[PDB]
Amino acid sequence: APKAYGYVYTADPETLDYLISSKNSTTVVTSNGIDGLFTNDNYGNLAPAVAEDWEVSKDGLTYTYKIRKGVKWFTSDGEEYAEVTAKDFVNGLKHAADKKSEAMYLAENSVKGLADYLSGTSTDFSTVGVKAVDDYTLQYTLNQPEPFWNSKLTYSIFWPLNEEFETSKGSDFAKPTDPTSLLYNGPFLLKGLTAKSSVEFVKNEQYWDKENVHLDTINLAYYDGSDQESLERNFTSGAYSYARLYPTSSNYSKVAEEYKDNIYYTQSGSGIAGLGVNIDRQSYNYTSKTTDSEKVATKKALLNKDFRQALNFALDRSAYSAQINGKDGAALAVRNLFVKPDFVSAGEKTFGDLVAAQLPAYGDEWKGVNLADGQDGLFNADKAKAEFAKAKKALEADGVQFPIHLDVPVDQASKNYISRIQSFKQSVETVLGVENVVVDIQQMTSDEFLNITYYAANASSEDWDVSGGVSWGPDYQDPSTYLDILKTTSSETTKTYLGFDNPNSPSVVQVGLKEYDKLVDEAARETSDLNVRYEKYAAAQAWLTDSSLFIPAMASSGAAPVLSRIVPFTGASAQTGSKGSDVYFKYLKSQDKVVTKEEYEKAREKWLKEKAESNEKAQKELASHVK
Amino acid sequence: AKTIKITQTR
Repeated sequence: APKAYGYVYTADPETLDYLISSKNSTTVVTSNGIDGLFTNDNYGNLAPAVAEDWEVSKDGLTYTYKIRKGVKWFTSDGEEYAEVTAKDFVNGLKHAADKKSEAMYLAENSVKGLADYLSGTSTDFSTVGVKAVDDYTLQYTLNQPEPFWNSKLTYSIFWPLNEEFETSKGSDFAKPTDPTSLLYNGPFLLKGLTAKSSVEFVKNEQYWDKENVHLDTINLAYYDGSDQESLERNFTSGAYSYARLYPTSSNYSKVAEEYKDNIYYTQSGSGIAGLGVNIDRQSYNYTSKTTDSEKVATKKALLNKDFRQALNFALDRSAYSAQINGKDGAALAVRNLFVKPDFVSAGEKTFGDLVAAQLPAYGDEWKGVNLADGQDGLFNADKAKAEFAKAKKALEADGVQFPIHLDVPVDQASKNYISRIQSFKQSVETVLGVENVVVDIQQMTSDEFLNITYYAANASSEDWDVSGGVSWGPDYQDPSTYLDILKTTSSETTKTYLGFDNPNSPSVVQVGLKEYDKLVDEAARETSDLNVRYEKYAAAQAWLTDSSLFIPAMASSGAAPVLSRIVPFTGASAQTGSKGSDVYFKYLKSQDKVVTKEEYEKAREKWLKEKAESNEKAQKELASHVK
Repeated sequence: AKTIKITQTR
């Protein structure tokens, strides 16, 4: 049946608590069942969801939302539980504060009074700027104007939660194998969760917007990457509605000929994939190093910027991308900046344009840098060797003995993650020399890998020197969503990408990240002039690019060959947040036959023309909400 | 949002 959506998921969630988690694995299992104030339509506009109307004050500090009447919470079995009301959003944000949400960075400095409730300086949540004025009138008060505030409302920390239900479940609330431990107000009900097996939804047949829901069921099968041919195999059997293809699969020639008229390439996504550098490694349960001298050498090397730049310039991103995309389409996915270069624009200049204007202050090697997607602007063997020569002399003068050994962990179930890291290893070793740098690939189980990367509890658990196991996707429409998370104080995310969680660590001072904090904070204070705000965030990105503390490699999604039975451009389109069609399947339509590449390309050109129209119409309509 | 890169299914 076309109305039975089938695909895959890649990691069991640690929790169903969408208010507390910053991990996509929670979004994957909850977005289809939980709506907030807005969703995204198929052109990327904010669409009314639980908010039927909204207004903002002239000074931009007070947002008021009329809650749609008659929207119900339902159990996983379709039992009506309660009305959705403004109080559920008050409770949602209170729970996020009380239980110390991993995503608090995007609310703590925006909602008035929240930072003081978070720390305990204020004891009553009534002093926080979220108010149920009445059952269907929800009001937020902010510390400063935020043109991107409404875009935050498609992210999960701003979803509602019924307090009666939360309290009644107690310690059983939001348990990751128990769909009865949440309630659902969205287009689907979460019906099943089986570890390392399946995630299951059914259509919410009492949903207020069920007219825009065109799937009866959703089934996601667990996929750990050990059998990458299973995606196309299950598509062709009719089990899956979609299949991402891997041109390095041994049977790919047969698939390519079979589906010659159907394989098409998606646009690069907004999230960043690359390699984080652990600047403060604590644990060595996964290492090839055998002496303390080797461990000190690696620790000093990673604090040396020239050493990090040598790795950055040595990485052949086309070869890396080709381990999942094949040589022909590899360039499409390459990315040279943490922030997607066209994520925002200031007039005619992209964010990448602004970064490129400022980067050459750090060094002539950045002059003429091409930061655009779709080409490798950073790979340069000559510059990599030059930077390592500078690092070698500084490190030898400090008694460091070479080669520098770098532990990089891999999930031994994901064949093409191993292949990507093997390509990183060959890049660094061929350009800099194994006499100088050795990349020691640490193979481990899926669960062992999760517990030192994606689900690492703390910086001590980041048992690696360099890792590409975790990407970052933007949560709302402002460069802060990328750049704030690497500030010395954003300990939830600094452990994941940089290996530290102590904001005052000596390693953190040594690499100069307190300077990065000041650039980020100076950009954040610009609320008057968006062009100036973006120029200032580009100064922070410029510092980050030069620091090479994160090595960008490719877009974390998209830029891939795919097969589809989904009617092109019927799904939600979202650059940020938790309501895009990667996790949220309202609006999406399915069809009998496999989409042809010509059908997709024609729909895309027509969609691009309608999207520019619809987006401009939406922007012109914003003034009508200033009250 | 943090996402795992070991499998790139989209």
